[PDB]
Amino acid sequence: PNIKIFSGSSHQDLSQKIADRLGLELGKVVTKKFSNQETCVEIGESVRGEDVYIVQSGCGEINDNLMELLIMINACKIASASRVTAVIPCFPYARQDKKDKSRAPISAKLVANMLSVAGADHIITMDLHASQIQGFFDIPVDNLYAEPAVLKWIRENISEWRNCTIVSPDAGGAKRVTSIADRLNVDFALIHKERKKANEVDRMVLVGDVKDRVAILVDDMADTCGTICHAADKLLSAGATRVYAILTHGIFSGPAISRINNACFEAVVVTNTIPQEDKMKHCSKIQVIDISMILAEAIRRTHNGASVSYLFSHVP
Amino acid sequence: PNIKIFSGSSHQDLSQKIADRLGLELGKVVTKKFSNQETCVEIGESVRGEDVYIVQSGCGEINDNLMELLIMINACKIASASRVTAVIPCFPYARQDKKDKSRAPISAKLVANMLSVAGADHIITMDLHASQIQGFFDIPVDNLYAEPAVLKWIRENISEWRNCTIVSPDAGGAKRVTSIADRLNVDFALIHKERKKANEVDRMVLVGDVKDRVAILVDDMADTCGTICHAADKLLSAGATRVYAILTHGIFSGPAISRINNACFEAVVVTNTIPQEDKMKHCSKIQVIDISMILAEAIRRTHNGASVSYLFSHVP
Amino acid sequence: PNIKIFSGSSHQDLSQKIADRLGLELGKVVTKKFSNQETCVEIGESVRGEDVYIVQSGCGEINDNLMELLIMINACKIASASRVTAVIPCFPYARQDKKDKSRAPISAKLVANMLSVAGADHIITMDLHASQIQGFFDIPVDNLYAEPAVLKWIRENISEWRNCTIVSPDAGGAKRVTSIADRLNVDFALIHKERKKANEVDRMVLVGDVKDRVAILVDDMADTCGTICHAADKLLSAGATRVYAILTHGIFSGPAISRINNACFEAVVVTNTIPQEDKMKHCSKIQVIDISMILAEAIRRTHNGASVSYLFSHVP
Amino acid sequence: PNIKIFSGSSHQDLSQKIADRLGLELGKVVTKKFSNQETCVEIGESVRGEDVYIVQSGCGEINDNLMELLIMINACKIASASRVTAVIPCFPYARQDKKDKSRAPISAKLVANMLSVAGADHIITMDLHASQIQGFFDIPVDNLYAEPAVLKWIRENISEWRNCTIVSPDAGGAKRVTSIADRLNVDFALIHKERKKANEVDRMVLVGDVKDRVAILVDDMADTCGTICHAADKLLSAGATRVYAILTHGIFSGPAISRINNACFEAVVVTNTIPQEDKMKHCSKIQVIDISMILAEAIRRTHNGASVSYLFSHVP
Amino acid sequence: PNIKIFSGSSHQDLSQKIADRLGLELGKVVTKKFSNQETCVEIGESVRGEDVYIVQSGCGEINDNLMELLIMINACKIASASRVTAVIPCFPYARQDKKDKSRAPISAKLVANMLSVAGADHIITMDLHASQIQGFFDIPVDNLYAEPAVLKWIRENISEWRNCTIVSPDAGGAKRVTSIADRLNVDFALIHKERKKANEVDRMVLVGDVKDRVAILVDDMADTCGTICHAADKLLSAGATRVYAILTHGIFSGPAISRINNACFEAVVVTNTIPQEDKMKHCSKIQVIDISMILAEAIRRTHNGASVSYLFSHVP
Amino acid sequence: PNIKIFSGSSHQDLSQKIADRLGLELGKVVTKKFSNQETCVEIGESVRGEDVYIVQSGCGEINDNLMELLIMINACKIASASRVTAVIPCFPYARQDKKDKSRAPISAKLVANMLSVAGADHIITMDLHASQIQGFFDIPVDNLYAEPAVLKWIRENISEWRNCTIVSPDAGGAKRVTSIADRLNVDFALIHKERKKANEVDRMVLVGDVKDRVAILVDDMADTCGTICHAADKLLSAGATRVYAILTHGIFSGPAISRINNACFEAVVVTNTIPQEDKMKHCSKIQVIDISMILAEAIRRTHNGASVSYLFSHVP
Ligand SMILES: Nc1ncnc2c1ncn2[C@@H]1O[C@H](COP(=O)(O)OP(=O)(O)O)[C@@H](O)[C@H]1O
Ligand SMILES: Nc1ncnc2c1ncn2[C@@H]1O[C@H](COP(=O)(O)OP(=O)(O)O)[C@@H](O)[C@H]1O
Ligand SMILES: Nc1ncnc2c1ncn2[C@@H]1O[C@H](COP(=O)(O)OP(=O)(O)O)[C@@H](O)[C@H]1O
Ligand SMILES: Nc1ncnc2c1ncn2[C@@H]1O[C@H](COP(=O)(O)OP(=O)(O)O)[C@@H](O)[C@H]1O
Ligand SMILES: Nc1ncnc2c1ncn2[C@@H]1O[C@H](COP(=O)(O)OP(=O)(O)O)[C@@H](O)[C@H]1O
Ligand SMILES: [Mg+2]
Ligand SMILES: [Mg+2]
Ligand SMILES: [Mg+2]
Ligand SMILES: [Mg+2]
Ligand SMILES: [Mg+2]
Ligand SMILES: [Mg+2]
Ligand SMILES: [Mg+2]
Ligand SMILES: [Mg+2]
Ligand SMILES: [Mg+2]
Ligand SMILES: [Mg+2]
Ligand SMILES: [Mg+2]
Ligand SMILES: [Mg+2]
Repeated sequence: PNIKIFSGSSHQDLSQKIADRLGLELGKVVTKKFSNQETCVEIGESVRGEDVYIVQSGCGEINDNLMELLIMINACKIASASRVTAVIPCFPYARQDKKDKSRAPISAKLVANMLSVAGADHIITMDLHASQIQGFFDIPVDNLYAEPAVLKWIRENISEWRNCTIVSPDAGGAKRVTSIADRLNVDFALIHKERKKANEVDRMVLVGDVKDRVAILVDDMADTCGTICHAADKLLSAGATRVYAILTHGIFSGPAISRINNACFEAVVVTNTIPQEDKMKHCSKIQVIDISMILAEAIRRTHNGASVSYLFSHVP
Repeated sequence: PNIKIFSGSSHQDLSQKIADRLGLELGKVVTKKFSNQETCVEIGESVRGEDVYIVQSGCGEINDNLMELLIMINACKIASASRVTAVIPCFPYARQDKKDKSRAPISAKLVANMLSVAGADHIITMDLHASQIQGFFDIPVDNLYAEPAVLKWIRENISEWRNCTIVSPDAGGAKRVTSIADRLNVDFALIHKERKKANEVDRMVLVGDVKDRVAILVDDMADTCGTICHAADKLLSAGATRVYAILTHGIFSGPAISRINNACFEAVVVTNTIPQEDKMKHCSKIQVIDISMILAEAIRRTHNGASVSYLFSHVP
Repeated sequence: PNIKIFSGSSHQDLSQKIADRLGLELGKVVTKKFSNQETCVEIGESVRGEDVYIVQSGCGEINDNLMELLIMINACKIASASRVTAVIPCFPYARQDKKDKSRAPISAKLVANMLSVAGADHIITMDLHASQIQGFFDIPVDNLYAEPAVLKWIRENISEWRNCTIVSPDAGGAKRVTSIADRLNVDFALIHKERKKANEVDRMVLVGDVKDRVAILVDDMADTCGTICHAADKLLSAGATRVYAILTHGIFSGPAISRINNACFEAVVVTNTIPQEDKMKHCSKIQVIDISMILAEAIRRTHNGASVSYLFSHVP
Repeated sequence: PNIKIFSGSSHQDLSQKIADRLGLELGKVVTKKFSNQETCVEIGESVRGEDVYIVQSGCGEINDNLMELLIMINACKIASASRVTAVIPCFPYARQDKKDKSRAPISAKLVANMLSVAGADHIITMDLHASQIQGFFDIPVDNLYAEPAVLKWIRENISEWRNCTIVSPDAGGAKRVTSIADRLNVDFALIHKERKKANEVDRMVLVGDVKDRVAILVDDMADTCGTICHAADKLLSAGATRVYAILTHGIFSGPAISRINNACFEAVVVTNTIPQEDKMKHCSKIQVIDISMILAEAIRRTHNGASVSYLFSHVP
Repeated sequence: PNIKIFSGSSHQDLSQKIADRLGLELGKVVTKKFSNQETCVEIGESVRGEDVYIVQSGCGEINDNLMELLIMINACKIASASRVTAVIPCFPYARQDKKDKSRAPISAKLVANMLSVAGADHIITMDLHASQIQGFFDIPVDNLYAEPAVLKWIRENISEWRNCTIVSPDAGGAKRVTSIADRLNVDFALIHKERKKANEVDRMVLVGDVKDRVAILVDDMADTCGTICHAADKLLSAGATRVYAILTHGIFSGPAISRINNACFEAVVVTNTIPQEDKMKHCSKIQVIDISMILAEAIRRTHNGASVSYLFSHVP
Repeated sequence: PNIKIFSGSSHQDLSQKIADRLGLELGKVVTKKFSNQETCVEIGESVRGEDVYIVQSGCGEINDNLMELLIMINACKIASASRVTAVIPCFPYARQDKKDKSRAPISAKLVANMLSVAGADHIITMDLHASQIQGFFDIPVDNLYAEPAVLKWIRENISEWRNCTIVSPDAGGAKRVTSIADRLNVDFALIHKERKKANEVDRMVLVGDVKDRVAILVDDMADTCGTICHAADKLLSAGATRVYAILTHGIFSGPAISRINNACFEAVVVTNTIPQEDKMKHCSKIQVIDISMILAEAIRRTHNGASVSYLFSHVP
């Protein structure tokens, strides 16, 4: 079997980068819409007995892209592909990973079941919102970390990183922030927005010392940037000299760009798990860490039957 | 268990009509989008041990609506509903019902598998593009006919219906047209657009006599109205006095409204399996047959454990 | 893995032809009946890690043959075959492909489920009664066409084929007839037997002109030959000079042979998806198109991981 | 839900007896064959939300009957039956319950999988050839014993039963014979036909004393009656005064009737799990124990949610 | 259907409390070991059509208890129970909820799959180590919180609770601690043990102010009490006046009792999701919050088809 | 793919013997217990695309070992092993192979389902208590016989084996004893312990002649040795000169060692499907037949795609 890399409509630049790093051309696929807005998928080459990797991030037109991915997976399976792997850099519906409300769906589990029934044999993803999403499948799920790439960026772009403090913008980010602070041998802090019992002012509590130090906000994603912007205001109010925000998934939906442009961030750093070209044109603060080498190495090692553990300590 | 009727975002007027005919209020659901365009479903009441019917047509934002339906089905199942029925008046991806091309997906089968894995126990639909789609599920699938409603409209709105000829706009509609012509005891004709071997003019062949008679075009759907418009030009060129078009699914995507407005149709008749309010505002030729009573009777009989065979001979 | 071709009891001559065209000997199998008429299957060689193809048509003792096929598939799967493919030239129960009656089974779907649970990984079949039967499986299903072979026979055996008209014996055959007429660039006609509302005479309506022309009846199968015989009487009554019947599946059950012998057919042409040796001995009108090369090429390309699209335009 | 009893073509007299004992009429079903010998099943009434019991023994046209049963189960499931139970008095392919030969199928497991995929929720059967066949399903399987009925017949029809010896015709029947001998407080013996190493005379070894005593052969089934006839010759050669044969499944296929008529049996006693009317007309030695009351009580208790343990100690 | 409560060997006192609160006697079960240490389960009453709840905590002989639970679930399913619910107060293998190491199993997912294949229809559990474990099943999973009971204990047993600080013993507990601190309107702190890069001294970093205040350690479980004991030493070194530890799962395996007896805890508070009678006899610091009313109310509401949302705000 | 042999904690000496006979080192696995007695499995090497064989007998801590095996299978599957085979020399819960009691579980079927859901693709086992357990899986199950090894031991260690009688200790062993007696061309006898109707003395009935002959007791297993010890007393009381006991599974749980030491056995012969080192230290009568060559040959032939039928006639 040979590696066949197919791109959905979501992140074709990332698919191209992965294919170039693998020394391959992208597989021939036409991914369009019928007139009635139904997804049209036209695989333009044989995948018989091939090791098919379909790159599709959960971003942009989320349901459009997920349906595109499912249809492409099913087409490859029925076309007798040896193995179909869904390379999903940003897993859609990952934040709907539990039922903590009455009648609430576990949409991440539904997406996992849909991918399984479409015929996916393997999932490659980066920085799942909850790592337990790996357990939502009965197939192997590669949950790659952007943490080695983040540490590289911090050590190369922040002069006073050895005296910085890594700040969690919410309680759920504490593990990620503590891991990064341990790897950098720096202090960490946590910011919590307390629960909205009524319609008074949202107030943020900070635990840890950030006074007269550079604060680096690290989180898994910035959707509306309410979390990071509120954390940035709190950090400046607490005496932080400079505030950075580093995310792996830059969703930047809704008012995020205006929020960042009016915030105090020295830089907002995201990976290219989601296309950022449009976002960077309206926000100069955004910088992008390319993770295409990580995904390409993961795909290559999966095809060659080699461990991907190397990707959790080094940036290829 | 009690009937709980929940509406998706696709066709809420039809859901309201069904609920009124059942003497029920629609179940409390908030069906919106998160900022990143992920589907948000918030069922606002208990469905524990309830007989849940979710009405969602395949129309409008097709993938949005299908994801909404799947998430609502899964939420109801995890919320311990006694039974979850997907009422899908127009089945999405129904035209992708076979693999007659290399690497082509069977998207209808994928949609069926997705509905099954979401937890649907029963499907109620009207005039499947292919009746074999019933076989795409392992659960009961009700394929209701709009044919009794069509015959009623013909007998009440076309004065010379006894001398009319029912015309198939393509080869695939022949069974539907022959059934309607048999029930009306009238002649039938078939129109075929021959295959596009090169870039010459599309030419249509008509088999059957339509000269100096009213021609009624009957088809399962009109998406772009290319089929019915080309058939209408052919029918007028063949000497038909007046031309009607009767569909059960009025999709009317893309250039359909301009095509119909510039066509020669006496009337374009569709059911309300798809919302038509917007379409009727720009095309006076469109008339709507309400099928909400058929769907409501089907839901009521399904809940009561009664046969729906009555719906195939009478309009309630 | 190597190709292993195993024959059921249904069509062993076709299995032999396929094996010869593949340059192989048929796999050693004893397919008999126990005393109590239970199917006895004794695979006489190892199939470990082999690519097993089991040839069994739906014909003759239908349930006997289907049980034989299921038992052989399961034996091969438990015997650790790398892949088990059911080569079913005529799919049994294919006409029971929908539920258009109360309490009616979808027997084609049940057969598909039985084949899936027996362990079939791939289905190769010719001219499914409904192409949507491909969607009854979750495994790849090859629906080969006899159409290229039919066109070859028409062009080589009917002198006036360029002025002929291809006739559908019922409404359901319209797509097949229009496709053949398009490929031959000839006229087409359709014959419909209207529905039996009471016990009066069956009357047939013909749409299209067949007067003073050769009429070629093309259908997917002739079971009792009531359809083709009634169509032939109608065609002669309408002024057809000569009438041919071309089918892909010659079932010829019940009174079919006497019907054909007393009909006006110039020739009844069938493929050898079903054994015809016995039928030809009692009806001189029957001629057979060998499709063993099509099936052998399909098996060879499936084993080699090559597209079978070539089989839809050429006869190997 | 109400009990609906449907009969297949195999044993309709037993179905009638069960229905009468349940105070019910048999459900309306037409079970015939299409012209091409495909099974035709036409359920003539609604089974929506009903507790459906389908009676079909593995006998006669075995594959015909099993396909009939599977099609009826699937039709009832798709017709929205509350529960479908297969009442299979003699389980087909039960003797193919293991793989003790190369490439041998486990046909009993395949039949179980086929019943499961057809949609059976419950199996009721009598005296499985191997009780482990219960483990071939993931649904409850009732393995009823004819042993209480056998003991009743022995105590009422054999005057010297207290001095009799119960004889196993092969090694596999030892458990059944020891159980019966324990319940009767009588001696037991075992007869073994040693393995056929070459083409010499089949010789039988008897362990136990049968001299000058009545010998009762007890086995689960008599297919060709080779086992019981050879055992009977051995028992007479060993000095048995009279020889009885008691089976629960009288298959009597092939040469069994001539074998019994030429044997020395005082009586051959079978249950009516298989129809015996034809067999009794050609062999006066055959007597029938009616087990319809056992099956009817099992069905009634299954419907009422009551234990069937009472059936293992008493004959209702 | 009626509620049937069955106890495994793990926590029979809790099962008794649940049954008493439900006004029921525990179902008759013998749960012992065969001589070869295989689990022996003997359900002593009919569960036909019953709503069966099996109470079995993951504690004590973990694999013994889990096998007991699986065997009891399967026995109830095969015994035709209407519904089988596994009441697992402490979910076993819950800490193995992801693959963050090469070749690491997701044992929680395996346990979920085993429960699903045993036939569980519903899971009721308290304070899952990861709430995403709900997504490891395709059945409803009730993840009850001990948080209302913890808050009650704090408000009734700690006089200076309004000036206390709730302390997370690790980064993963941050969400739980922030939720509790929000509900109490008190400060929170977090303690992190940094990663063991080499064999130097384990050092703990504290973020937040605990000086001259009562510190309440809140975590989901205390297995070896290394986390809470190290956190307690850090808290005293940081100037905390008194230190409490509140857990929901008191596992107290290995050296935990000696660790607590030599620690500085004012009280170690656990729920009775795990039996604590033996632990309290050797450690006077341990106090137990009874959660049997929460579990009993959850079971009762599940049986009655009522929401369990009330249990997340009130202690019944 | 390469053979990877992994050992569980149950029988590591047998795993070592298998690996040596295969010319391999055992795969690196740490199989320990967490503090709370949960099974900890740490596979120490890549199994990507490997043919993994996990050796784990059902013995010792039965539930511990079975959970270990399931966790290791699941870890290998998620670690992308090409194929995972469970080598289970003594199948746990094999004696719970049917439901012959009210509410009784079929624990063997549950174990099979658990192995299937863990991801096992193949099972290799020796002398299943019931061969129908092969039918409890949908994957190939190799049921190897120790019979060739037993016959070798008898012919090499019992001087008067040609005049011996092979004795079944119960009715269920009759097939095994008759097969062995046929292969040795010797007499056989059967011993039955009649059913315990009340609390009187257990009495044993012997059928067959053992007077003044060596008696060889052959059974599938000796758990408590009650069966073989009672049979030995009966055989001596019946005039047997010497009594041997040959088993394939020596469980020797509970009072078995004291029973054997106080019995009259010339030798108790078992295979090493279960570790016997501890048992032999307290009972000099126990001798061990090494079957590691049989298991190693089975694994090697499974990997090489060769028949294992040779193992049923010869000891490698
Ligand atoms: N150091 C690590 N940190 C986090 N996750 C890891 C780590 N090592 C492995 N994983 C997880 O395990 C998966 C597979 O691990 P890998 O080392 O590539 O080999 P294997 O597939 O045999 O376990 C990765 O995709 C990742 O999800
Ligand atoms: N006359 C008919 N024409 C077409 N389809 C039919 C007809 N009668 C029944 N069906 C199909 O069968 C389904 C169920 O049939 P119904 O008569 O309601 O009872 P049952 O569910 O017991 O079969 C319908 O939803 C429809 O798909
Ligand atoms: N005494 C028995 N001997 C043999 N099989 C039995 C016996 N009792 C029960 N069974 C088996 O168990 C099945 C169901 O048992 P039953 O006592 O009716 O209640 P439950 O279904 O709750 O176990 C029966 O159909 C039969 O297969
Ligand atoms: N306030 C809440 N906090 C956390 N989990 C909750 C909450 N409300 C509901 N849940 C979760 O949802 C499950 C079921 O919710 P419930 O309100 O009882 O009704 P429903 O089952 O219809 O959703 C609970 O068992 C729990 O896991
Ligand atoms: N002589 C035999 N006696 C008993 N069981 C056998 C015998 N031959 C084969 N089997 C069974 O069949 C299985 C596989 O058989 P084998 O001859 O190795 O080839 P195949 O897997 O192709 O059937 C064995 O593992 C065993 O369970
Ligand atoms: Mg979250
Ligand atoms: Mg967050
Ligand atoms: Mg179509
Ligand atoms: Mg069309
Ligand atoms: Mg048809
Ligand atoms: Mg036809
Ligand atoms: Mg047998
Ligand atoms: Mg026998
Ligand atoms: Mg954790
Ligand atoms: Mg922790
Ligand atoms: Mg047994
Ligand atoms: Mg025994």
